[PDB]
Amino acid sequence: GRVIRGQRKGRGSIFKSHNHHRKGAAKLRHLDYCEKKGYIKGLVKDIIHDPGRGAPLAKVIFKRTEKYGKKEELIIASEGMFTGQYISCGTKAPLSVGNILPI
Amino acid sequence: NVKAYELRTLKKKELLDKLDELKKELSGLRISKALGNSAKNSKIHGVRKNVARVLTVYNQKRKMELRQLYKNKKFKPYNLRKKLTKNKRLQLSPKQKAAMTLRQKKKVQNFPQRKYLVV
Amino acid sequence: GKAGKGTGSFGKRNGKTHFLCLRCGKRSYHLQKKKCASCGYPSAKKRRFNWSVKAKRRNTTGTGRCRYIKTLRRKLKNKFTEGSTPKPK
Amino acid sequence: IVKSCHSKTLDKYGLIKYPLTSEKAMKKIEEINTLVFMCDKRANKKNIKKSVKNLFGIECDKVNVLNTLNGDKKAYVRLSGEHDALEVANKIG
Amino acid sequence: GSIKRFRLKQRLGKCRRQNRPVPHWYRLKNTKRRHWRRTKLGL
RNA sequence: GAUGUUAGGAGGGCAAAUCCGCCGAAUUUAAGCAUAUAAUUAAGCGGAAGAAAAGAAAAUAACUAUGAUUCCUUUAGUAACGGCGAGUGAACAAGGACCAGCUCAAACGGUUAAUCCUUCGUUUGGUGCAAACCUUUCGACGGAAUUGUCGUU
RNA sequence: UAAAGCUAAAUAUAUGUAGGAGACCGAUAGCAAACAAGUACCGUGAGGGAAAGAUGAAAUAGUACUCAGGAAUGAGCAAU
RNA sequence: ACGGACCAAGGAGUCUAGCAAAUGUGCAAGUGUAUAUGAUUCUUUAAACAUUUUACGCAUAAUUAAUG
RNA sequence: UUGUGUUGAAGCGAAAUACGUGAGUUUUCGUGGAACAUCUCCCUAGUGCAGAUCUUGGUGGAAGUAGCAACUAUUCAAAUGAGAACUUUGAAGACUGAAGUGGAGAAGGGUUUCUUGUCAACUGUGAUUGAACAAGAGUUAGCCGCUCCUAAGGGAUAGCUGAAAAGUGUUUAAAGGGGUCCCCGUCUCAAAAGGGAAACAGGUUGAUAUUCCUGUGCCAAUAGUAUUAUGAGUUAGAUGGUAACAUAUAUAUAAAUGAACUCCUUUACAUAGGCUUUACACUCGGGGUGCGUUUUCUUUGCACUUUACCU
RNA sequence: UUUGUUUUGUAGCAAUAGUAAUUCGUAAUUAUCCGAAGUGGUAAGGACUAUCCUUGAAAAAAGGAGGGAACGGCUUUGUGCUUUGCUACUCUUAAUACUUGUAUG
RNA sequence: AGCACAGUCUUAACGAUGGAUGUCUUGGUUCCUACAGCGAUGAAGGCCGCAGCAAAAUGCGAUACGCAAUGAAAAUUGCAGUGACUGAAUCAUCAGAAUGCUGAAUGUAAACUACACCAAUUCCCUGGGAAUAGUGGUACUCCUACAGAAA
Repeated sequence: GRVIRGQRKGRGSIFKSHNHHRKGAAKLRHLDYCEKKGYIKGLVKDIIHDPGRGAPLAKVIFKRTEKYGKKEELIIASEGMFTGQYISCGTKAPLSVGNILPI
Repeated sequence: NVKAYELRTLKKKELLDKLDELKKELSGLRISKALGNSAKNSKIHGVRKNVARVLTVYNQKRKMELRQLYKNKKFKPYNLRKKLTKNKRLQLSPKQKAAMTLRQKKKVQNFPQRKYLVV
Repeated sequence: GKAGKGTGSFGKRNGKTHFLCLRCGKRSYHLQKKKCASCGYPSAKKRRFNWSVKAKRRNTTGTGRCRYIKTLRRKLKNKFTEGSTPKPK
Repeated sequence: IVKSCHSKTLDKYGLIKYPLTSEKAMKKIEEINTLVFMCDKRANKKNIKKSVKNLFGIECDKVNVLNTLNGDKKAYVRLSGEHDALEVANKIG
Repeated sequence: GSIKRFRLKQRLGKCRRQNRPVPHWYRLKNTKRRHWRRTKLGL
């Protein structure tokens, strides 16, 4: 016999993900002292569509604390969160929709 | 036409300007050839050979004086130093190849192979 | 159909895959993968194979000028010290 | 490595081969005050301009260049209107 | 095509130059000849 | 260890008939075929010389004993291996070619690394028309080396 | 007397180069190639790959001249 | 039934190893001088010639798994 | 061993009151023009052809046969020429019918282009033609493109595997730049239709034109010092409008201080539908100019009546 | 220095070019190049509406902004800083001259 | 000036086509003998050039069918031309000089004659006088030495 389609899938030639227009990997903020002992609030500036997935992504701007400047994060948006909203991430963040808390 | 031995005694000026005027007349001959004229085309060979001779003498003089400049100094440029085969260059010197320790040297001086006869 | 298996498809034969291969000078340089089918030019080695005596012998040493080794030939029967010249007349 | 032989880069005698005398070049000489030269392919605009300057006492408004199929370069040299192309062409042949 | 590389154009020129007959003064004492439509350069 | 367009050097690629390592088939034969054979072959990868590789016994023998390696004649299609089928298959002695032996480690030397290299100079003479080459030992400098060079056996 | 190392000769050479030979082949043979041969040519490519020698002692004897033809040619009382 | 339109040239039981039989030849219980050596041989000659009084093969004895 | 050859060898064609049973042998004539036998005996082999859909080469009958059938279609006269159905010119009849055998390009080709000759072969008939043959010539760019950027992706570095060959490409990398210690940071290739500094018109050659000429522009670059001149601002940075915002018109709107560090915008983006504006296209009427029809009619039918980039 | 009325100019390019004509030795002269509209074919732009479990590149390069680091000139004390006496001064374009390797493409 | 029927087949003589046979052989083949590495001092291989008229092959490298030197030594010639009355014409040898762009190719690249950085560079006279945008260097790994940084 010959190599079957399922076996050909793992070679990754034409079965690689079509990702030309993807907006970026959806990851929340990297763990930081601010999240360990407090809250850091990021402003959601836009809710965009990632062509691969069905869930909308949220672009959240945080103000860097180590240096002057802003950092942009691509989170997976929860229902009801809206542009211009401030979301709090950290241990002391209030329990509200869109906030990132330790479970 | 010019021979090498006559201009072997010239200085580098009188060699270079002679080369320059030879090249100028060769260029004139080539221009005439490019035009409809072809009467003097046979002189191109002679002028080219004279240019070659002048260049040969000049380059040999320059190489000789460069070798004189780098006389000894044990660190001549690569083109100035010997152009043997690469393997020959990398070979151990005869002195290094024949080098022997004190022990075997004294052994061979004390007991050399010697000539003899048989009755 | 019209650009069928034979003449019709042959009509679409433009766009070469091989070109001149600056190392060999032979039109065997694959343009897409940037590699010569004859000598493997990007590779340092020459891409010879023992199963092709013909291919070996049509581009071995001696099929070209041998600009330098033919010059160094005959030096063994002369053994002139480098820099030496014949005695002048 | 040190070199002692005199430089074998292309100088004026070898950058410019000879003037062209085809019908097109000949008519250009008086029509538009330009000369036509055959040159080695490694010459460039500056090379030809400086070489014609140092070969004949003329300067050029502009030099145009093409590479012929015969392995040489053709230069259309527009001499400045200060002097005349016909007189220099007559001077050199 | 009209668009060419320098090396390709020089090769075309050399191929054209090598397509000329043997001079008569030499014949007074060629087989490697091609036509553009019959045998393609392939180079 | 890093880093250096610091000074001086080396490797790379071609070429292979002979040569040295690796990797590695199947056709074939067995009147089928699977072990076996083809074959420690072909193909593939790498590495040297005018030869290479092997080589001065942790060797044979069992004799009245031989004495590094290689090759030739022979041992010998033998001992042996093998669906003990097809097939495969050495070694010692014997006669010859050639013939060559050696040094590290370890030991010993501390009233003294006794060694080595780099660079800069000096002359002892010689063959060359020249270019260039062979000999020369007084050093000085800077290093390496006792985490061990050299001498002795 | 293992677990370190060096070593010439006798040995081999379908390679390259240079000599010398033969109960060999004699242009469909002998190398593929006696020659402008790994050439011409074919294939996108890896690769495939020919055919083709001889006037005469001398062209420093390669056909002068005439006639007929547009010419190629032909013929001759003409010619090597 | 298959091959053959025609002509020319080319075109197929050979070479080596090993065994035996047959026959010719030499010597004969011996036969073969292997490799190698020497020799005023060295165009031929890469062949011819030669071998200071247990090299080896085969034969000269067979039989047995075998000590024998 | 012992012979033949320029007073003609081998070979070849035809033969012979020839010999043999036969394979063959031997002779004659002609051709040929330089080697050839040995049968005295023996040694040696790539040693004997009718076949193998045998190999290579040459040549037949088929046979002056099949055939020279798409693309509506040619005709008259003249020129050239040795020669004209298929070369050129004029006239006529027609075709292609802007989805064109019309103009521009790409891929591919590579001199087929142009001029002048020219016909051995080719141009499946002819051929004086030709993309054939021969000799010359021809391709001009700051503005058209490549070159630069990045994409799908490719190669390479560091490592890590692997005998290597090779496989992957940040998986323990101390890996160039900026300001003046710190910040950022793999390299390189990949688009002649993506992104992108800047040109138009008229003319010109046998063959080149946004490339040449003429004229008019545009873009980029332009180092240091010192002079002038232009403008602003200043007793270290201007001013108007409530505001949306506007203002430097010097040859030329050049200057409206501004570091590190930042944050944005442009580049920069799908499809469908209609509505609308402009330019180009087409068309109608008037005026002018030229031409055409005119037996009859016709204030008529046709052509020209143009205006680039830049400011 | 404001608002109403006329002439000129194809707004400059520009008529000098082009085109179609009439003549003249065979290169020059002359005349025209202006009065209004309709159709919607093509192209581009605009402002929109709608569709997607499809949302339809990147970088080179360029620009804007936030911020407010640095600060006149001539002379002078001491060790770039406090100081004394006087003020016309800083940028921006263009040209020129000299240095800079030959300072447009 | 007259006569043969035509076709088909057979034979002979002479021709045409074809290239066998014979004879030649600056070639091959096999054996023997001898020597044997080339390369960052840039190889083999590939391109591109070079002659007065010059396509190929052969030779050569911007000094380009050849320079210099050494030995022989008068031719070389298709034309043109060049040669002494022997560094000159031509052979042979080949040691000096020169040896384009590439290629392991090695500054970065490559269907680019594209793009860097560092020294400006080269030549002439015996410190001046010129000319040049031209010339060198810059790969990766490793060894010896050195350098200043680090714990």
